[PDB]
Amino acid sequence: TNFDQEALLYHQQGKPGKIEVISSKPCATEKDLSLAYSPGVAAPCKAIAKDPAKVYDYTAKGNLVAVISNGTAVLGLGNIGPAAGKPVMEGKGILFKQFAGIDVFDIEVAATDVDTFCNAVRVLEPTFGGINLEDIKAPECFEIEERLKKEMNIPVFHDDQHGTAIVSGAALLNACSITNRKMEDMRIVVNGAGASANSCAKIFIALGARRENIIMCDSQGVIYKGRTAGMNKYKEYFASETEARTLTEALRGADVFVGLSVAGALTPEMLKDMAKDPIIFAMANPEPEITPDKARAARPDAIIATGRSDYPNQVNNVLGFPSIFRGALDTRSTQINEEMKLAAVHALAKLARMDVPDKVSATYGGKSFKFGRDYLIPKPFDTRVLLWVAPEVAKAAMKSGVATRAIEDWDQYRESLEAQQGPSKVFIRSAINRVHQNSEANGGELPRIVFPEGTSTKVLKALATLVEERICQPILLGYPERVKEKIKALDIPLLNDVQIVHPSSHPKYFSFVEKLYSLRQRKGINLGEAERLMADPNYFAAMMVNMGEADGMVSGSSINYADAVRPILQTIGTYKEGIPAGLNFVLLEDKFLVLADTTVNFNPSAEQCAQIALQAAKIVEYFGIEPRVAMLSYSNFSGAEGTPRKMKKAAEIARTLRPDLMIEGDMQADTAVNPEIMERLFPFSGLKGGANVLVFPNLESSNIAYKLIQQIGKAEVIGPFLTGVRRSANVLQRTTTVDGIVNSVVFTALEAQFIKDALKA
Ligand SMILES: NC(=O)c1ccc[n+]([C@@H]2O[C@H](COP(=O)([O-])OP(=O)(O)OC[C@H]3O[C@@H](n4cnc5c(N)ncnc54)[C@H](OP(=O)(O)O)[C@@H]3O)[C@@H](O)[C@H]2O)c1
Repeated sequence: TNFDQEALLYHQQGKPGKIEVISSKPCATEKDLSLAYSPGVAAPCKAIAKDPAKVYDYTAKGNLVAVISNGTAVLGLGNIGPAAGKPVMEGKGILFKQFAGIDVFDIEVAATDVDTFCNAVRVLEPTFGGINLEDIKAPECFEIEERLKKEMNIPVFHDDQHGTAIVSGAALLNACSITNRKMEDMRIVVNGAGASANSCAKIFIALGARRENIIMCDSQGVIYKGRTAGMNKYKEYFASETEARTLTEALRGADVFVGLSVAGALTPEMLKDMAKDPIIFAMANPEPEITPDKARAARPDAIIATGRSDYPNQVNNVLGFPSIFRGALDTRSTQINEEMKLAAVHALAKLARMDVPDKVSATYGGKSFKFGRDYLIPKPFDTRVLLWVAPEVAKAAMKSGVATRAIEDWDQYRESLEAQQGPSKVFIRSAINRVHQNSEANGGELPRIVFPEGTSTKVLKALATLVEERICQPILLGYPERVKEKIKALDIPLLNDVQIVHPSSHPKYFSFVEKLYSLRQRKGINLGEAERLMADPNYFAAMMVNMGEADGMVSGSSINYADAVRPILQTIGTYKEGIPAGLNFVLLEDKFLVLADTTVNFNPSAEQCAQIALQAAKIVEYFGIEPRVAMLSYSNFSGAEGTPRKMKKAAEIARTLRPDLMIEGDMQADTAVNPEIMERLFPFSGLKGGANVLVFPNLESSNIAYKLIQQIGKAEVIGPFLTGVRRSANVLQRTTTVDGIVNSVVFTALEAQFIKDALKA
């Protein structure tokens, strides 16, 4: 088919291969090269000589894992040599980085001999922090893995050996917990004994099971002690003394069936002879041992957990090894013992026993997952796997004593793992922590945020994420029966105690109408119009925030920006001199930039531009950053008629209002953001160090710039966030994702807290 040709093109387009080695530190200036190389490179080397433990602090040893192979068990191809298995190694390293943020040096060793292979790997100690054996044929894999573990003083893990056992072991706990099948009376049969099967039997035994109920099969029927030594000695370790010697006979009364063999190894005769709840594992990749559709045609009580991406409960190795190595490497452990492997088994099992956010669903075609029978293990592309399995593996290293580094703060450890998702995740987590610390000084009082669109799916999905973070107390607006129907349909268990208010049925509804009428009676609104407006949730939510029934509101997900801002501007107002304005955060690796005004004012005047700068400067001061404001123009300090004169005057007005801030203009965009340009060309400017607040002359420039930065610049931009309003209120867009709604609610909660304490003082 075209898939194989497309794969060849994927490995040949542009740069051949799939990996690239780049520098993580500045290496452009001569000073940069002198720091990275001689004579600056000698200083880190001296420290490692005195203290060998510093090799984990000055080099990339703490994040480097070697995927070493000899190419004798490359997938289903078999023994194709080490060079032919190179693309598999490169793909394995990609999975390591994409799911655990681990740098990988893939190694192919042209030595099929066990003794030669072990000596070559053993001398590679001072390079890598861990070794990942992969695609090594039996029985050579067992002997290589054992000696390497004893000799090498760094974690050694054969993914083909233990990786599948951990994922299947986690599924077994989830499968039995929904069938009342206590492991003490739990019969296990593994068909196709080999590299993975031996570890699977050992893993199950460590999971409260006994070898007496475990029987292993082979191509020559069912093996047992009566067989004349079978093959090798590894499979003889778990061999039982059961008289049965046929897969048909041995599967009678078998609680589970682990199909780690070739395709077409199941018959309906033993499919209807296992138990009241049989658990089967169709692990063969080229073709499943038993198709789930065929199994469903048989006894429906058969729990099926295959190993293919086209069916539920896929057993994927990518769930086990990235998080396990991340936990071992972060704790600087010296081994990957059974204690840590069991921790990953438990962590994966508990993770499936949890709610599935829309991020997992949207990744897999927008499906639904619950802890039932079609979802027994976390999905391979689930982001939370690293956030849950890795800390569990890290803890097991501490309790087993292998770990040589201490993780005292565990909340910081998860947010360090979460920080791998980008600067936007870091920025929002910092804002979430600020909300928590603001609430902690307020006595644990979370802000109340009302949503006029409780029927909206994106708002409801975002609220599922927001309640777990303890950011706010959400209030939904609408018919309680109509929104609870959608809450149940979308299956959020956390959104069950959430308060739902119908505007017309509220006890304070008629008091709200009188307040709206008194505010708008000489602005074209009569009593009949006020009653009709107050029935609209957007107007009702604005009056709850204005009166005090809520601290903030988030709307605009189902209407245009202009139609959603209007109730906020009419019910709530602006402050003494405030002006409504949209605000965007441009999140860079080192700093962040504030852009205003991006959504409201078409052509602000000099007085309005100065007010916009002051509002944006206060938002920057929320985070403890010193605001440095630049009025943007197409010219550099000219004051010519039009925009340059307006922006020059805007800076003068703003400096008068807040004389303790760095406000300057008019400049160009590159002059504002580059400190080197400012010092070289305009040393007279009062703005030093670069601007972090950017004020635009009109809406065309501000809107186009932040949308071009988001698209072309590939920088993280979050917003827009409404500013200049008397109370906390934010307006979404129809195109906002649930992640953008989460950021908007976090900003609304942050602004509500600041408005609350400012009003308190
Ligand atoms: N996705 C996963 O998590 C995962 C993990 C492991 C394996 N698998 C799949 O499961 C299969 C087996 O694993 P493997 O790669 O280790 O296999 P393998 O050893 O390469 O070959 C299967 C072995 O099982 C035995 N066997 C062959 N046909 C059999 C049959 N009809 N009934 C019973 N035993 C039979 C043979 O043992 P003798 O050599 O003693 O005759 C053979 O060596 C492969 O298809 C593999 O891709 C999937």
